[PDB]
Amino acid sequence: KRMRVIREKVDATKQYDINEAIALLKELATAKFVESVDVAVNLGIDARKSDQNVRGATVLPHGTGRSVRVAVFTQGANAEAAKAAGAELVGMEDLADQIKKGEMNFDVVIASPDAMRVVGQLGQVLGPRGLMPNPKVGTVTPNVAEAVKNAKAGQVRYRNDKNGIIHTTIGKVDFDADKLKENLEALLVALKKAKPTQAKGVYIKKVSISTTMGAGVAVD
Amino acid sequence: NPFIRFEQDKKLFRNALEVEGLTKGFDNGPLFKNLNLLLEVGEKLAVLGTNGVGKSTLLKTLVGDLQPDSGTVKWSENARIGYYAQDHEYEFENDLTVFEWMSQWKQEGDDEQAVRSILGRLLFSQDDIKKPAKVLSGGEKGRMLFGKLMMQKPNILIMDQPTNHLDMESIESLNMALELYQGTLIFVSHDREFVSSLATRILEITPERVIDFSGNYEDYLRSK
Amino acid sequence: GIREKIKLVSSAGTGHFYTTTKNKRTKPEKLELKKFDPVVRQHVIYKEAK
Amino acid sequence: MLVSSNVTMQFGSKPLFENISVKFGGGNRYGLIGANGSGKSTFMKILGGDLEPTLGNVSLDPNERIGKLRQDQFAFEEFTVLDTVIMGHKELWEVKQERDRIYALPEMSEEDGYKVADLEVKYGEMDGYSAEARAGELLLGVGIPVEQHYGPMSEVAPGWKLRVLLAQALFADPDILLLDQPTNNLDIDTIRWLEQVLNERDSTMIIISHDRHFLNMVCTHMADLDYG
RNA sequence: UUGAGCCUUGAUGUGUAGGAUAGGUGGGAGGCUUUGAAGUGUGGACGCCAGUCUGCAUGGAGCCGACCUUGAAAUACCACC
Ligand SMILES: Nc1ncnc2c1ncn2[C@@H]1O[C@H](COP(=O)(O)OP(=O)(O)OP(=O)(O)O)[C@@H](O)[C@H]1O
Ligand SMILES: Nc1ncnc2c1ncn2[C@@H]1O[C@H](COP(=O)(O)OP(=O)(O)OP(=O)(O)O)[C@@H](O)[C@H]1O
Ligand code: NA
Ligand code: NA
Repeated sequence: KRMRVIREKVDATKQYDINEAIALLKELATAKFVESVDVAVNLGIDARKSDQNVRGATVLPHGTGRSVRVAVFTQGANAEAAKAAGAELVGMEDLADQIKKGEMNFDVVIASPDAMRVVGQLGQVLGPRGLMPNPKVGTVTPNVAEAVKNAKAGQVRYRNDKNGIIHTTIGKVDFDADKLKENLEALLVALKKAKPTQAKGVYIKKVSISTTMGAGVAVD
Repeated sequence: NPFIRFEQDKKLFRNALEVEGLTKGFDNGPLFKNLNLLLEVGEKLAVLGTNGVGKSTLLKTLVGDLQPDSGTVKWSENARIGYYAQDHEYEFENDLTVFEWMSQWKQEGDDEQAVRSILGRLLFSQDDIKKPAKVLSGGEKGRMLFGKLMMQKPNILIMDQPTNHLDMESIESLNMALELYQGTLIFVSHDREFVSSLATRILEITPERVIDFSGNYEDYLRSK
Repeated sequence: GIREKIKLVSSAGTGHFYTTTKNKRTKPEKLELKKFDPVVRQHVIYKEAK
Repeated sequence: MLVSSNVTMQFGSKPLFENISVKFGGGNRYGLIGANGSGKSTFMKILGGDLEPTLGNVSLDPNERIGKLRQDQFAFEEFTVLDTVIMGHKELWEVKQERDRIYALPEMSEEDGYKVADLEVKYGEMDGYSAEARAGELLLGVGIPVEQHYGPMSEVAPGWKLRVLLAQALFADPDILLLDQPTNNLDIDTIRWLEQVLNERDSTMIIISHDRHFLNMVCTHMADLDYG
């Protein structure tokens, strides 16, 4: 019904405007859910090359809309500082072999360079899903107190697929339209700032905000 | 075309092989059960079969390296066995040179000449023999082991898989060299023309019965 | 004749080379001599090149 | 969509092939033939880029993948069958060895802190998390049974050892320098099998075998290296 | 008649281990269904041959999802390729 009626109503041949796209995105209201709407930007890079990859984290002014269960696998003083940041884990392997063995998973991974234990504890289970924080992405950092607050602040993470297109959470329908636009501008600027140096050609080609349960509309 | 020929030293007269029951298997069903065998001074005995059925493990335990649960293989009174293993890499080690490596293999010939000629007969120039014997490649590794049996003069020969890296001209020379050879050799080859033209007494290996003898190998396939 | 030309390029990083002749048929390996490099004014190793 | 270039090599007196100038590209498979002890193996060993020639004509194409089966078919009696196939991806293997020094290291350093993260993020970027499984399906696809997947290569028949070594080469590469002299695998059955695999695969491959008949069914061009 | 490029749509893509011929990125666990269903018979096409598949009314309104071995989740869903 909706999936066969949203097709004719909204046409993909024409490219829309930013202000209209947020309005049509909330216009649907067909599926009653949290509806964390999102955007997939066709980055222009050659993902076949290891030097053109884009992989980083940035913070949005309004947040992700959900608090990730950021366990802190940093043994030592990081655990003491990270205990007041709202983390559901301590710095040790206890939450990775017995806690993390039969347990399902956390939300985010806070890494401490002083402990090379959770690196192999996750292995093909906690790392095979990519939940391991990259050392250059701030997931594993020299400190643990500063990252914990920023992690709860909405430090979204974004990576290319095999083709080189990036899509990561920007907000929910519950957020007002003006908030989403600033959230979109936060991603694009940091994405454009972190765009690599061996990137021939036009970088951003397609930007299309999409509904979690609905459709997606081109923006520029 | 390298010129190789094998000549005997004592030439046993009655027979060479004597196998009662082999029953050798490494970690699965044994590759052969009894394999009663006799050679009778000739009978170039082309062992055959698809790869992975254990023709190389038969020859390895036929020469006495791998101990079988058999009852000995009972070589002849004055057998001089020459071995050309399927894999030949332990010989080409310890960074001996081409001239050095060839030299130790001899019994009565002189060290300077009569080994340069044998080594140089199979296409080894003057400057080619002053380089390490481990840096050789492919056919030259094989060609050394043909020269190895030149001076050794092995009365009884094996030649596990001789025509492996040879360049379609050494194969014609090797095929001609074994053709006029007097004596016994027990080789296992995978191609058809080398086995067909060269004298043969077939012993094919398939699970479980080891078929023995059909004549020319132009009749072994003709019987099919 | 059979003796061809080579150049011993310095190892001190600067571009300096002594040019000589070397027979390759007898010896196919490189040449290593400690010579004088006027650019840095020191005795350094000169590995064969070209 | 790229091609290769020219080289020149010499291991002593009387240099070997003296200013070769050729190009390999397209889909056609250049069957490379030659007499014993003359270029061939070491000519395309240079082409692989692991060792450089003397005259140094150079032949570069550093963007796409090269998979190379070699002549030393017994060069690994130790590595388990799954490890040899995985090692066909050069970047994955070298990364893992320096990564695998985690359980063998009883003490970690400060600089090791982000180093282990730097190697792990490279592991996930080229998805080494499926290399054992990705090879296993391919390894099973070339005829090797499951029960010998984890066994050592010392206890694998040399005829079977080529089926593993060809699976190592086939690792999604649009060219292969095949040193495959089908020496051990001459069952005709296995020979006929290898003729189908290469024929129905589109690559700018090179074959070196001495088998006159085998070169008929597969190769389209010949690159004889005989005189100089 | 036949090659080459481009747009549009639809189809399309396992062994290891299962309820199943699951492409990748993970946003999410509630959508779907009667702008006619579960199952029923009826035909293409494809098919490491079990099946995907969609013209078809009747039958008429329950199926899916989470879980489960797995390196990985699931045509439950939509989008960017
Ligand atoms: N040391 C060993 N341990 C376990 N299994 C072995 C061992 N040596 C051989 N085998 C197995 O027993 C059989 C004997 O094979 P072998 O290595 O003797 O060569 P082959 O069967 O004659 O092969 P080809 O014709 O390819 O040379 C094979 O199935 C092999 O996998
Ligand atoms: N490291 C080396 N340095 C100098 N010359 C060498 C070196 N290795 C080999 N050679 C010379 O190059 C020749 C060619 O060796 P190569 O490995 O190319 O064999 P090939 O001609 O391909 O033989 P086959 O067909 O039997 O495989 C050798 O016979 C030897 O004389
Ligand atoms: Na064998
Ligand atoms: Na070679």
